Amino acid sequence: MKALTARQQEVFDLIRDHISQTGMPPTRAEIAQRLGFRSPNAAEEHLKALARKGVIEIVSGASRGIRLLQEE
Repeated sequence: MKALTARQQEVFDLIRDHISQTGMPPTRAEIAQRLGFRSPNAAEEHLKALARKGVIEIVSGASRGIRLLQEE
């Protein structure tokens, strides 16, 4: 079940692409640099809506720590 809007679906793919092309999961400023979000306050809104749907787990403490629940 990948039932997502196109801007949320590209934020989910940036979790997989920063792991596969470097090694670490992305911050809200790294989400803003590839997609074009005007500040980290707009990049966090799709990141928390993906967790409310049940597809990604964000750690409360370390800024680069996002485990994907759906897909892998």
